Amino acid sequence: AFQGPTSFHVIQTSSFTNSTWAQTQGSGWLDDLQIHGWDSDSGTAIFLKPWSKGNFSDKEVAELEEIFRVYIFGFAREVQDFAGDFQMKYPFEIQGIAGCELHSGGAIVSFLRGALGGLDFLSVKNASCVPSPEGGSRAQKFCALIIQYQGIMETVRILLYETCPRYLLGVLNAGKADLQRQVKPEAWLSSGPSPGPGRLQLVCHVSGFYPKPVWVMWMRGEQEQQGTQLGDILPNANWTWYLRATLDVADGEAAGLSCRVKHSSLEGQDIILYWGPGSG
Amino acid sequence: MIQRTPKIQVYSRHPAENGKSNFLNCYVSGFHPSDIEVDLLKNGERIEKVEHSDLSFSKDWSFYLLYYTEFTPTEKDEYACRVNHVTLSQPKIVKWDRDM
Ligand SMILES: CCCCCCCCCCCCCCCCCC/C=C\CCCCCCCC/C=C\CCCCCCCCCCCCCCCCCCC[C@@H](O)[C@@H](CCCCCCCC)C(=O)OC[C@@H]1O[C@@H](O)[C@H](O)[C@@H](O)[C@@H]1O
Repeated sequence: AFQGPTSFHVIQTSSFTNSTWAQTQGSGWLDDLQIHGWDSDSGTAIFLKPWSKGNFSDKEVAELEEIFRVYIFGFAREVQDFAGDFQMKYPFEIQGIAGCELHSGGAIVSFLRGALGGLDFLSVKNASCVPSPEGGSRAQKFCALIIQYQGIMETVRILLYETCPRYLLGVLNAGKADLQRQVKPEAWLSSGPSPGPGRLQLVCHVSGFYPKPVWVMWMRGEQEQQGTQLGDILPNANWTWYLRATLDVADGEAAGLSCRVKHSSLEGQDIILYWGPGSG
Repeated sequence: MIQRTPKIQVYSRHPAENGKSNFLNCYVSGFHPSDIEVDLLKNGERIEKVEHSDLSFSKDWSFYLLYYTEFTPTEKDEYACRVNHVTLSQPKIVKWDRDM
């Protein structure tokens, strides 16, 4: 609504090559914008923005750290133990995403959802381990064999409910600075890969825009063609996105078409690029 | 278990003007497991110091990465992205294409 993130969450990719070889990769986000890096072999963190910490103190921050740091060390130490027990076949990979998010007015819902084998495996709902059917024998086996650790559960709830929005709203503000900033676009037509030799590949780029939401159509005057193939919003390593958008048409009909480009950062002052001639 | 092929897209951060420094981007995504090999070549040679996002996935659990390096294009100079994944028969090479 107010333009920018709406949630913060962590991510964990712990890959298991074998009984004593595990590598875990963690990071912290706000939608696509990663604000937290976890330097692994050490156990620390990597704040990628002054406002990475969030109205939180060098005292509480450094506090979360050990939680995470130890969790990771523990999470692995454990999996390798029950590895035979739960009859795991190496190599496997387990992912995890957890955080909270704002919603249409003032209700903050959190979440923690794990996976295994690139598949759903467990979801936490109303504070309780919920075995995604996607798992099976093992999911129940774990979901249950783990509830019997109130301390773990204890920590899981707090961070997940208490500690999360306290932080979320915290950083969102702490960084509304450039999180709500506005970078205008770019744009440049170009034609390439011919469909049926005699037709044309109208290609209308659009780069550097931020925020992410954006408009782009191969129109002709007041109206549009909609045969316009809206590409994917890929990303630039700088916190802005790219976006192709092809149009399929015949030799003549090309000329006289343009690429309109709305955006929260332009203010009715759209980008228009007409389909010129010869010189590409 | 599942195995998802990685998807490869390549592109420049700004419409390249031969002779003018741009940013070559290679976005691999939707694969799975996360062990992958990515390179960015110049005339078939692995360009050196290249940066790339930190591992990250999506709702369906597939990972994606952003490989990218600064570069200065010309009329000549063929640039491509070479991806190698457990799910690929032989290293996959997608070349950049100023037009594409
Ligand atoms: C004994 C347990 C047996 C378990 C058997 C398991 C059998 C394996 C079969 C396969 C199962 C697949 C299960 C997949 C579960 C996926 C869960 C994923 C969840 C969360 C993602 C976490 C992301 C981590 C990296 C984050 C990097 C962030 C960077 C910077 C932070 C900056 C500040 C911002 C803070 C914002 C916070 C936002 C909310 C995030 C909340 C996320 C949840 C965090 C949970 C932390 C709990 C700590 C627990 C440890 O104390 C414990 C863990 C044990 C393993 C089980 C975990 C299960 C999770 C459901 C632990 O190991 O303690 C060990 C002890 O350590 C010492 O004291 C001593 O040596 C001994 O007592 C122990 O070693």
